[PDB]
Amino acid sequence: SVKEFLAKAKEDFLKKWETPSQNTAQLDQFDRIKTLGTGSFGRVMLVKHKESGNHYAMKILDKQKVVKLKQIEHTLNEKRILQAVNFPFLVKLEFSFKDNSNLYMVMEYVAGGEMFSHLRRIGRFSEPHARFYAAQIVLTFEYLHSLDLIYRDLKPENLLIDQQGYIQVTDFGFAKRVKGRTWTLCGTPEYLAPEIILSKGYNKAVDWWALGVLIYEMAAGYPPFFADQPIQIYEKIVSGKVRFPSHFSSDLKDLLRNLLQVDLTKRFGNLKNGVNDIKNHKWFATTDWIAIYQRKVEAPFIPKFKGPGDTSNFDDYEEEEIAVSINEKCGKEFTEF
Amino acid sequence: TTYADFIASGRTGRRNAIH
Ligand SMILES: Nc1ncnc2c1ncn2[C@@H]1O[C@H](COP(=O)(O)OP(=O)(O)NP(=O)(O)O)[C@@H](O)[C@H]1O
Ligand SMILES: [Mg+2]
Ligand SMILES: [Mg+2]
Repeated sequence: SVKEFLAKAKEDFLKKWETPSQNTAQLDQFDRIKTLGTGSFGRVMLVKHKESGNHYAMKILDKQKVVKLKQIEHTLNEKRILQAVNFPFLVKLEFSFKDNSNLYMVMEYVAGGEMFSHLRRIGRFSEPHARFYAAQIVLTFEYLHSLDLIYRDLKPENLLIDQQGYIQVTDFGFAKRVKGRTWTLCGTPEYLAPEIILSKGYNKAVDWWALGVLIYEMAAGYPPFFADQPIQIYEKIVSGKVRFPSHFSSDLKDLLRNLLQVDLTKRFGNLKNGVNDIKNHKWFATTDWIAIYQRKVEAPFIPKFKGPGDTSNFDDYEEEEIAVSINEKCGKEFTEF
Repeated sequence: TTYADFIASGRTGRRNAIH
């Protein structure tokens, strides 16, 4: 049963939520190999755990940069939630710790690369290809939302492809446990729901909107709202006009009209029927939800894998010296990390 | 084409989150 599974999942989550894991490794236990991705203020590096020989992906956050960008509470949210969740399509946090300068989150290394890079290279995914990935996000949001979690940064750049061709969601940077509504302007411009842009107070329905944008971008090769600058993107989003490529199927367009829906009383995922309005939509008719969950469905493609610590599926980045300090920075702000 | 327009735009690379 779904109710039985979710009831057990919530019990599991709450135990870890209430007593988070803390300080479970240290920096000199890893060799830092190569940068896998860099943002405005996070760096993720391929590392090798010396004692086990395992490769991991280590997210490094400069505490001082976190403070300057007013991301303290978000970063605490990020680690507290990621350490507490457990789902087949969520990246696993193995260790976390901090030093004088930085915060560290050590995840399983997902070697297949970002969905983003494959999507840009191939141009677009076929509808069945897009559906395979979309099904996994649907189940993932069902899991997250049941725990009163909002994810808040769905995009191809935060979705990794594993050795079996399945999705691993990374970047819990804006994840938040909230029962009521919330107000923070965060996400990625192309993926923001109108209510975020318009400072209205919003809820988990923004994740469903974001799913609409994701499906569109996967199937079209480009987002439904694009421009050179964020402000121009926001105008298009608030406008609530979406044009679909002529190759889009009738079922796909209908589903997207219901996800990319400005009216919250009408947006799929947010109605009385909740997630089942999406699961039961004609576009997903060929989807076997249990088989997706159990990872028994054949993947559209398997990424190339040359070796245990191969980074071929990732762009190269300029390397930077790790921040180091003789004195502890921002001790009080990150005491719980 | 919309695709050509996108490909010529300034946001075809990895997009950073905003806060
Ligand atoms: N577990 C992982 N395995 C392999 N690569 C990863 C992993 N986690 C993250 N990455 C890569 O590192 C990048 C940055 O990680 P992410 O957690 O998205 O950082 P961020 O600073 O919060 N980025 P954003 O908020 O989207 O601007 C991702 O886009 C992936 O390319
Ligand atoms: Mg990210
Ligand atoms: Mg992030």
